[PDB]
Amino acid sequence: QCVNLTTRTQLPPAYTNSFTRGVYYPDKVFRSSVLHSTQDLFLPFFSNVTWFHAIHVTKRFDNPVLPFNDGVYFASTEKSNIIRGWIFGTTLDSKTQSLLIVNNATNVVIKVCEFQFCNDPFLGVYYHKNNKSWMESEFRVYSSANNCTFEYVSQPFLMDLEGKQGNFKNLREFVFKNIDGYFKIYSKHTPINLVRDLPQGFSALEPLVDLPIGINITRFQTLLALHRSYLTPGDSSSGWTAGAAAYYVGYLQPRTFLLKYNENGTITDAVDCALDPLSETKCTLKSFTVEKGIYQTSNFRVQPTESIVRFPNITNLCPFGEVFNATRFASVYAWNRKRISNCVADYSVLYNSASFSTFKCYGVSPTKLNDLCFTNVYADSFVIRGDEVRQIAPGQTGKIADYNYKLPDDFTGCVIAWNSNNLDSKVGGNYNYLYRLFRK
Amino acid sequence: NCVADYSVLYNSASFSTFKCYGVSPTKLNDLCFTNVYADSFVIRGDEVRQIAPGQTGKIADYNYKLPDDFTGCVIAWNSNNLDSKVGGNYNYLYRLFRKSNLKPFERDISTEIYQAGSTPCNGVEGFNCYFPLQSYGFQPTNGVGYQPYRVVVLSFELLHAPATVCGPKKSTNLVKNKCVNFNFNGLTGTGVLTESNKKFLPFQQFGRDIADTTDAVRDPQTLEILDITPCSFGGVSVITPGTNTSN
Amino acid sequence: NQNAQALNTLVKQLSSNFGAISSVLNDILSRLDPPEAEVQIDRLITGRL
Amino acid sequence: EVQLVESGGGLVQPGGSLRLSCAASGGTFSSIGMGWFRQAPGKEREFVAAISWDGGATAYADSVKGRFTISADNSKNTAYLQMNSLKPEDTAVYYCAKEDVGKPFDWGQGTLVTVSSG
Amino acid sequence: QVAVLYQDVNCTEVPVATPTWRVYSTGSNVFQTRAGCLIGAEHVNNSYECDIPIGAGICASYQQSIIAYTMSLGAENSV
Ligand SMILES: *[C@@H]1O[C@H](CO)[C@@H](O[C@@H]2O[C@H](CO)[C@@H](O)[C@H](O)[C@H]2NC(C)=O)[C@H](O)[C@H]1NC(C)=O
Ligand SMILES: *[C@@H]1O[C@H](CO)[C@@H](O)[C@H](O)[C@H]1NC(C)=O
Ligand SMILES: *[C@@H]1O[C@H](CO)[C@@H](O)[C@H](O)[C@H]1NC(C)=O
Ligand SMILES: *[C@@H]1O[C@H](CO)[C@@H](O)[C@H](O)[C@H]1NC(C)=O
Ligand SMILES: *[C@@H]1O[C@H](CO)[C@@H](O)[C@H](O)[C@H]1NC(C)=O
Ligand SMILES: *[C@@H]1O[C@H](CO)[C@@H](O)[C@H](O)[C@H]1NC(C)=O
Repeated sequence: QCVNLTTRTQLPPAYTNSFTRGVYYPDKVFRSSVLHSTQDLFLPFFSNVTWFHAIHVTKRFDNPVLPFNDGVYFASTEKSNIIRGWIFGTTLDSKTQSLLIVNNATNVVIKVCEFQFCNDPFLGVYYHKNNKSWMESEFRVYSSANNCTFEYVSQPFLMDLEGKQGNFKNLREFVFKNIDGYFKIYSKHTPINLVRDLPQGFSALEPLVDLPIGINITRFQTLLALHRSYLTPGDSSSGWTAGAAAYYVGYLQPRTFLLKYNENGTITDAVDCALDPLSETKCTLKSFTVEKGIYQTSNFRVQPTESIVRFPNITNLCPFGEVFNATRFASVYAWNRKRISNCVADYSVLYNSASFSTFKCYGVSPTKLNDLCFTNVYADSFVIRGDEVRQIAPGQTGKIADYNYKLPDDFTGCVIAWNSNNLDSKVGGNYNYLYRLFRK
Repeated sequence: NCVADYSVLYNSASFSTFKCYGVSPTKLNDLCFTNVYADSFVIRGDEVRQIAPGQTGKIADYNYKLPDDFTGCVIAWNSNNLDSKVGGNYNYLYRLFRKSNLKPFERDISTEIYQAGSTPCNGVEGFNCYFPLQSYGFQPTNGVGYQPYRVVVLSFELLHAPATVCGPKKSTNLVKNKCVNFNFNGLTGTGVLTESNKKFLPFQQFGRDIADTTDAVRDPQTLEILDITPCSFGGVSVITPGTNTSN
Repeated sequence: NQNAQALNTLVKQLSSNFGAISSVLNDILSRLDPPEAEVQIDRLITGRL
Repeated sequence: EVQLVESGGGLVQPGGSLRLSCAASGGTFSSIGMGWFRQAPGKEREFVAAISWDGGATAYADSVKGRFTISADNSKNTAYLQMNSLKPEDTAVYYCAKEDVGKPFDWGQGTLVTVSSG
Repeated sequence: QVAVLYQDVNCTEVPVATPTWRVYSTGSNVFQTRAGCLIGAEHVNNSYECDIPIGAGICASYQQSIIAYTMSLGAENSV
């Protein structure tokens, strides 16, 4: 079904510098002659972008993997239609569902399904003497299709059946983002011919599609099309048939951009915010022409590098268990009080109990109770029926809260309660606990 | 990609809890949203109060944490007639332990063995090394404290993006050149609409220079750019020669 | 210029929510019932004042 | 001295049943879970069963999967263990051990249980 | 080209608190004045007229680079 064909040749890496490209509309609204400043996940104007070259025309075969890292600014130029699509997947097997984006002449298919890929997946086309036509029946990229999740079919885009000879290279420049379960593919089709693949002329991108799919992909692959060629026996050459390609990949860093909208709604140009101090002045005045003078742009501060904390090494524990392991509790009319001081005591152990019916706290949220520390810790205890446990709280009334034990309105602490009918009840009733019912 | 008649939620009137957040409960059907997220699960009745913003405990801390900026409804009702099994139902599970509290709306599915104690057990259950999942065990005899409660959480999304979900409303013609607020498949138009041009790239929907001059009537069948302007508000003054001179 | 600047600030204060859920009052009216619409509108009123 | 009361240990025929109980009091009023271990003559200590004190989660060893039932009553503050299909190898001494938040597993004196047909 | 000016801080800790910003933070023509630590401007002993004002009798101007000097008081003559 599938044949494994690996290679030993590896190409060296290279890098270059982006100049101006990478500006897209950050919203679906229309603004004319406006200098709106938008904060978004853009890319810096002067950035380093990785440059890769595909199969070199004796022949060199390679297939690299590039990190995604919160979107990718992609640029490429091809004319032989060698690039058919991409496959995305952390493992690219039946363990997890895999994404396959394929563009062909008939249509474009985006399949999110579990596909069993090989070590070196590839796609091939051939020609039939009897059919007098070409077809693609070499589905060696995947072996089995199970656990189908998503299938999307769209009409082909950004492909023109134009036949010309000369330096008619066409530039394709996309931006990939994946946020909040939404995949956004911005693009700009601008045919520009120039010796260097990365031009200088400014351009503004537009949204193309939006896929409402949430998936995290770390490693991907870009496939290729192999055309079968009939050679004479004297040639004795076979095994690989493909073309050549190259592309640029850059990353996006979130920051603020002051963007100039043309009267037609397009973008004439834009200026970064943190590129240079002049750009900071240009952004802080929302203008492009700054007259001579001194402008206050922002503030600068020195950031701390480490945190310092110290406490005595004795760390003697205080009897938080004394007011919790106590066998007998005083009645509410004579509530017992226990002072806690000169100690260290965590409060996550109360969580480890998880046996409390009500752990409601006031003044200080107990998510990080142990973070701070206090002048004095007071432990009070009593026993009441679960009817009025709710009224032992700041600003509460009732006979229990008005005649026996009343919290202050500015109270700051936790209230802890549980059910213990096991330890303080007996057949015929337990009459040890008495509560005050009347008072002036 | 559909209209949502939320009035049927009140029509059933069989829901124990319906209290909503960040949007009017009764007149919910009168607006439109960028997207409608429907989350569904089943939990214990005594813990349904935990599915709410700013709530802490077991479920809201360890399985399904609702964000503070949540704008949507929360729904619950009894399920004994459909989810009670004699001898206890053990199909349902709820996570008991976590390394840390989940981020809002997160979805934790991993079944890695939890290390409750100080002795590492290299992902093998044993003493104080527990399987994080655990069954509810719905006894049909059990009272309202331990009943199986089905919960549906609707998470809306309000933005300026194309609203795919919308209320029923009605259908009638369109008028312009006279200031009037109305609706046309999700429009407000508090002002006078003119047959402007405002050449705009065929992907945008709204439009404003400072506050609002939106256009592009939201009808999928017909699109047209309609400027939005006020209808000549103005102060009024009075000239009087003097009450003791004339009238 | 100075006056323009001041005016250009004043209108720009309508886009700030001042702690409410929205910076426009029509959305508040269509969003919250009067019992909480009043409390959400009071923040906008005091900020704009 | 933390005292755990172990009851039910005694002689039992092969393929029988038993109900062992470990009762406790104290432990800073709050723990994380309770457990049962066993030690056979000529053999070291080994894990048998465990139940968390907060939830009903149960952990069983491979050699006792599906034939024991370990629960606990928080109100009674006592752990109960139900034994069925007593194999001859089960002859050992069983300990009830209480691990607490950052605390060892309270190791009681243990009780001897012998599986024989006599 | 520009020349940034910090507030009443010493020239030592400027680098501590993108490549262009790094170059400005490092600095090769550091000028220290009681108004602050202004950088990117050459200090010239002679005095010109006031063009762009900074604190404590300092003025910056453009001459193919930006220079910061002490502002002159006008042409001097004795009657
Ligand atoms: C269990 O509760 C007791 C309180 O009654 C804690 O402290 C005991 O206090 C009694 C009398 O004051 C004395 O016997 C000892 O000083 C303490 N220990 C014991 C075992 O009684 C006791 O610390 C609590 N248990 C734990 C584990 O903290
Ligand atoms: C702006 O639109 C007008 C309308 O016809 C057109 O003449 C002009 O060329 C456009 N300018 C740009 C920069 O697109
Ligand atoms: C920690 O505090 C104790 C107090 O007795 C003492 O050993 C010393 O001050 C500290 N220890 C060290 C190693 O400094
Ligand atoms: C208006 O004219 C009358 C007529 O002389 C005079 O008495 C009065 O004081 C005047 N003023 C007012 C306010 O009526
Ligand atoms: C800045 O620090 C240096 C380092 O010693 C010091 O000599 C100089 O006096 C300081 N500047 C001021 C204005 O104090
Ligand atoms: C200017 O002043 C500095 C500092 O005293 C001195 O080193 C230099 O020689 C003077 N002259 C010139 C031309 O820089």
